[PDB]
Amino acid sequence: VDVYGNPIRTQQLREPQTSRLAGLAKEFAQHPAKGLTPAKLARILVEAEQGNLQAQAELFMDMEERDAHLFAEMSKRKRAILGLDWAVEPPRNASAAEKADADYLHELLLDLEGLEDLLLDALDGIGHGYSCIELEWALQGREWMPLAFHHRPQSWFQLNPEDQNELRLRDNSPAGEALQPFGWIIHRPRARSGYVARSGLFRVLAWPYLFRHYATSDLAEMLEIYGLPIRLGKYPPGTADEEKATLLRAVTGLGHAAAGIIPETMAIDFQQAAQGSSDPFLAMMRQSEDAISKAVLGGTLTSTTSQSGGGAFALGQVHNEVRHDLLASDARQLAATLSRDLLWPLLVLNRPGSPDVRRAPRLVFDLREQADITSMAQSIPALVNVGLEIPSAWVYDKLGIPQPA
Amino acid sequence: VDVYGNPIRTQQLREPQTSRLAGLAKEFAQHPAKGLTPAKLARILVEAEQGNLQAQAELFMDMEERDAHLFAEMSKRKRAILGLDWAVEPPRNASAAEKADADYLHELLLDLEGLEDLLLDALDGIGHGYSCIELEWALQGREWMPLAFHHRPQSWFQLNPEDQNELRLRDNSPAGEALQPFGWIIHRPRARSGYVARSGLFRVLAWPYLFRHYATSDLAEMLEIYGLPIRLGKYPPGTADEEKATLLRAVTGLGHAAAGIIPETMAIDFQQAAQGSSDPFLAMMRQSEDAISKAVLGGTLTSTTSQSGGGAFALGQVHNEVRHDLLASDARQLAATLSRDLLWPLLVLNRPGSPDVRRAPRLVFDLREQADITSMAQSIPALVNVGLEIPSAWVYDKLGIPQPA
Amino acid sequence: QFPKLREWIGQRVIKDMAAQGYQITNKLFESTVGVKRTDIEDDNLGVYGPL
Repeated sequence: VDVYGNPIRTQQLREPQTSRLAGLAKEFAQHPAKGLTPAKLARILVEAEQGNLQAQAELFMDMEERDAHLFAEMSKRKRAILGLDWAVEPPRNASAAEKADADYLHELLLDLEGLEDLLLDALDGIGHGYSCIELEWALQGREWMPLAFHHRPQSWFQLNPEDQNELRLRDNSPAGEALQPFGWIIHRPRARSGYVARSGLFRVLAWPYLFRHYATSDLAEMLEIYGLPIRLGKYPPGTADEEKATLLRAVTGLGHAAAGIIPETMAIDFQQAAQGSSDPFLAMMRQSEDAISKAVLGGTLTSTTSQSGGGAFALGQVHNEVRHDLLASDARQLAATLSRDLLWPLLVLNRPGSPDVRRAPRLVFDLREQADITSMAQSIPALVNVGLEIPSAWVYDKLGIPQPA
Repeated sequence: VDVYGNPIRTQQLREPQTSRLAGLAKEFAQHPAKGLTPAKLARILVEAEQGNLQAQAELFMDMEERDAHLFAEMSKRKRAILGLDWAVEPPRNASAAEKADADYLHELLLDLEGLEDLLLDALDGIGHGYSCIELEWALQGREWMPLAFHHRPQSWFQLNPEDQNELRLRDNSPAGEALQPFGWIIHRPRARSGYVARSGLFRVLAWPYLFRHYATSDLAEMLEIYGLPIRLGKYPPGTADEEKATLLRAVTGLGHAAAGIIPETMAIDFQQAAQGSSDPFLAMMRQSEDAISKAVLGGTLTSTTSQSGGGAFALGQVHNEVRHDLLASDARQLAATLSRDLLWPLLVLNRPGSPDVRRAPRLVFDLREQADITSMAQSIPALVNVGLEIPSAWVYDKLGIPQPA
Repeated sequence: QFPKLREWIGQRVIKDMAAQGYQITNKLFESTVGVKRTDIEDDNLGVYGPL
């Protein structure tokens, strides 16, 4: 069975759950970001709270695509995880059989192509609040294998009417369809405590995005109007339609044309077009960008930048507060999700027996922080000459150097 | 029994208390932050003081979601705790049986999945003033286990009419329902001395949030109006309705249109639209953000930033004042809550006998601060050559290096 | 929906497509019961409260 105890039947693993839903694969995103107003955004969020996640997912995708600063921040945050070395470790004080199981799982993950793509797809749940990856199960004789990992759009799911924390497929029915066991890797990182609909970071970031969009569009319009002044022509009674058209064309082309002549009975008045500055717009854009930076990566390095300054402890100063905390949180949550969803089916299908769930191997990301070799290498000799018996295992582990074999 | 002495009956542990309240699970948040005015906020707070916590909880959730700066500060504060290593220690001068009990509890917590989620859910009480997590109890033979931890919204509870410090479930009755023993982990951090309703940090942070919201909305409106000037057209007596509509459309499109012509009998006056600056709005936003930073994380590193500057003692300078105090306070309160709520039921159900409550093991968070290895390693040799017999236990404990085994 | 793919002889007819927009409003529904406050507490069998 799975970790949650639901019965597992190997018959349903031959075909993906969504195969019998050919309607989903033919859908196109509705792009709800175009022509978006604060009222529309509020309605979208409220409806999403009630189980209509399609519009929210499409809006989040558009928001990711249309904002360069937000996209850069999210990409940097995800690439931070994608570059971490990982390993599979056996449970606490594991036995020989458990160690062998962990070693076999580690070897299987090393030789499993598409792991990086799986991690990238799973990390989308950081912003979207939940990411679902469908599994393709195949048999190369007697051992089950994940053939491929398919990322399904968040717009394909909904909320259970009887449960606000349980996701279901959109199968044209009011209650949707329950997710098949062992058929998905659902990643639901928890930045804030609440239901799944409210758990996305883009829900926090939506309003600054709209503020920045409005400011940028208004600035573009004002830059378009800038330049020549608006000038209005006046004509006396008894001016025919042809003369009216001639005066109109003359006024229209007068800005580009340096000189022109009109009868003394006519008049042209040059009125202010748009006089001001870009200061308000740019102030709003900077405020929104700082808010986005703080919300995504913390207000110590991105928005209120940590500035330059090297040194042996500079790495620690830059990392440990804020950056290390965020990195560790994301890595630990991703590792927990993976150990729950991918490691367990492999252990319970590819190996004999029914090992207890509490003793399953856990995937661990390498969060080791580079320690100053020079300072500590200076420090050891004094301590050892004093008489302290420092274990070599601690040194080898903390320095990153492996133990002799 | 529990720590408070209330009789404990194992019959009620088979089902959650809220299972017989299927009405609660079908509710949706009312979103009281939309269209919020200072009078409405004052009424919400006053009503919450009197036992109506639903509106206050929903307002706090909206406040958390809609403010990026506040959300970033709270997330950083909580992630600070989530990254701390923890251990279970036996009581003062504990005996062999007590040491065995503590070791078994430590092993059980290590192998208990969902601990990080439990800590995150409990830390919500920092801002909300109280967090309730429901327990699922199951028997794997002869030993009780927490199957899962469920975080219930603060909107599901109320105040006892006869007691302002005791929370109760909303069961449609005036007096609510008393909380089941051993069925919840209630975390109520105490930033300020008072009743539970007034104990939330969001109660302090509400007013700066409203100030910032008003300033941002006003700035957005003023940016919308900025650009072209308002221009008013005037027409003489004897202008028909069709000519009036033509003049109105001409005036409406005149700002975008560089040129236009009107009869000499008409007139168009270009009046100031909105002339000023973003300085007042931005000043208010900065004031509110500084207030929020000071209230959440202290006015030494976040609002009045500590600036750069490394060194061996830089860690101490940044941490010990403000940051270390807040970290230690939060960690100690969370550890006390956990030791009270989760450790005790495990000890009194999973082990024989009736150990005295005063001798229960206590969960301890690792608050050890990194000490300068180089300076102290320089220092020891002089002291030891002088003749001082410094214990090795103090060195091993303070450096973080473990004693040889 | 598109017109059926027809035969080609000398030139192509640039056909068009219809639209059948459907309008329907919303209605509001409610059901409420008035009860005495004192009565819900004045019970011992746990009834008149779940109602």
